[PDB]
Amino acid sequence: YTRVVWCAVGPEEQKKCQQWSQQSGQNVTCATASTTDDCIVLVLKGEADALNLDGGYIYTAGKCGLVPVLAENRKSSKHSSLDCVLRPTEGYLAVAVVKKANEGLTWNSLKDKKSCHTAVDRTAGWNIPMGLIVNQTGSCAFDEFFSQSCAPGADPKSRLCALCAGDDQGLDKCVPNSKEKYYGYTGAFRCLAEDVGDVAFVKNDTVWENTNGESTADWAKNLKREDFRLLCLDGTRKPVTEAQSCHLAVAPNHAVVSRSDRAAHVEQVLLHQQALFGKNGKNCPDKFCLFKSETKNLLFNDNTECLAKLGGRPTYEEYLGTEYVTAIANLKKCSLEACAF
Ligand SMILES: *[C@@H]1O[C@H](CO)[C@@H](O[C@@H]2O[C@H](CO)[C@@H](O[C@@H]3O[C@H](CO)[C@@H](O[C@H]4O[C@H](CO)[C@@H](O[C@H]5O[C@H](CO)[C@@H](O[C@H]6O[C@H](CO)[C@@H](O)[C@H](O)[C@@H]6O)[C@H](O)[C@@H]5O)[C@H](O)[C@@H]4O)[C@H](O)[C@@H]3O)[C@H](O)[C@H]2NC(C)=O)[C@H](O)[C@H]1NC(C)=O
Ligand SMILES: *[C@@H]1O[C@H](CO)[C@@H](O[C@@H]2O[C@H](CO)[C@@H](O[C@@H]3O[C@H](CO)[C@@H](O)[C@H](O)[C@@H]3O)[C@H](O)[C@H]2NC(C)=O)[C@H](O)[C@H]1NC(C)=O
Ligand SMILES: *[C@@H]1O[C@H](CO)[C@@H](O)[C@H](O)[C@H]1NC(C)=O
Ligand SMILES: OC[C@H]1O[C@@H](O)[C@@H](O)[C@@H](O)[C@@H]1O
Ligand SMILES: [Fe+3]
Ligand SMILES: [Zn+2]
Ligand SMILES: [Zn+2]
Repeated sequence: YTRVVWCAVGPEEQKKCQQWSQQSGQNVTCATASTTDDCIVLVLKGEADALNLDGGYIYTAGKCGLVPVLAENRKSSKHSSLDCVLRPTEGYLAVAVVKKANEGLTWNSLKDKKSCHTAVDRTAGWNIPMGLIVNQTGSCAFDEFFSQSCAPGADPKSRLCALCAGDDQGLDKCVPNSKEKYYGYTGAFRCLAEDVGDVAFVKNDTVWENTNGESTADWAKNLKREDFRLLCLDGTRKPVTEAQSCHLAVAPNHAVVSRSDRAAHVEQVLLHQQALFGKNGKNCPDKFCLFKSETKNLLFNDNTECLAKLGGRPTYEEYLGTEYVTAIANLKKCSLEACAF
């Protein structure tokens, strides 16, 4: 009864959740799903209590009645005096990244190039870029803009999946979990880094966390920030240090969602779990760090300082903000009220 059930997406997050469970003395327990969507369903059904979601997915969840509870918060210079849990959430930047070596490639020369997406329905990896591409294009046939792509979640036999690779064996191609080589913020960036795609739609933080020896993963080891560039909307290319004047949009933080009739009990049990396994907990270094998964963003983004109270009891539209909610609406008519389930 004072026990939360977490939904994990893919085998790798189940292994992280079970590990969390053991350390929690069953205060927390796990359910597994092959995708975020089924995870949401499990939550509607009541078979699981919560998960942490990217904005794009929250939108979905919110039509189905789920509610944002706590948000991911990361480090900052502004607001310093404030404790992380109470500090407001700053947001994150969706940027388009390309190889410097790849000269002359601008936002305007994107037609027919190869693209790398975090996964379909996500904010930075999908909703923003295609939103804009649709708008500028007048067409809804965004499935034809890029000659080939890796957009996890799309029809595997489509070209949107042409660039995805599956796991060790090439099984599970294009599934939207971390089983797919190019899935998620990291996969997407790995996709470009290895020159599979010409372009990767990921957040700003991702370029910085995988270059200049920040990641140590064999494909990330030798990567150098200066070999990358950002695509601006004025069709101009800037270094990755100019994110603030060359981004596609600022996204709302990933956050934990739950059923409204459970939000209270999830919030409660969670803040206490963060006291223990969070950035500065009784047991982080030593036994288990909720926000570490080694460059993999499992359960939570790896750069999370803490999970923050929301303050102002946000309904999801409010949490996502009117700007973003519209950009999502206009995109969805291509392919306005429901529970997609
Ligand atoms: C775009 O997104 C990026 C990514 O989030 C933002 O860059 C981060 O922004 C914050 C605040 O602006 C930076 O501020 C610092 O926060 C640091 C903690 O991350 C603190 O810095 C200490 O520790 C850092 C690493 O954790 C490290 O940062 C830098 O320095 C070295 C080399 O210069 C590198 O990291 C090394 O240290 C770690 C130790 O944990 C080690 O494991 C590694 O092997 C490296 O040897 C790294 O390249 C990085 O450049 C410093 O060593 C420092 O001692 C500090 O408290 C400070 O407040 C933060 O550093 C940025 N993160 C990164 C990866 O650099 C950026 O804000 C965004 N920009 C826009 C426009 O939005
Ligand atoms: C794709 O194209 C659509 C069609 O225009 C874009 O929608 C438009 O976006 C702006 C800002 O989000 C809306 O303006 C707002 O209107 C209210 C009053 O209605 C105003 O008070 C606010 O301050 C704000 O300016 C505009 O109304 C809106 N139109 C529609 C139909 O929603 C959409 O944003 C584009 N998508 C992307 C990804 O850019
Ligand atoms: C299990 O939850 C109860 C309620 O707070 C608490 O006494 C106990 O510390 C929890 N176990 C752990 C290790 O968090
Ligand atoms: O999610 C909190 C906050 O995120 C910002 O980026 C905006 O979208 C706001 O409208 C919203 O309230
Ligand atoms: Fe995201
Ligand atoms: Zn801006
Ligand atoms: Zn309100």
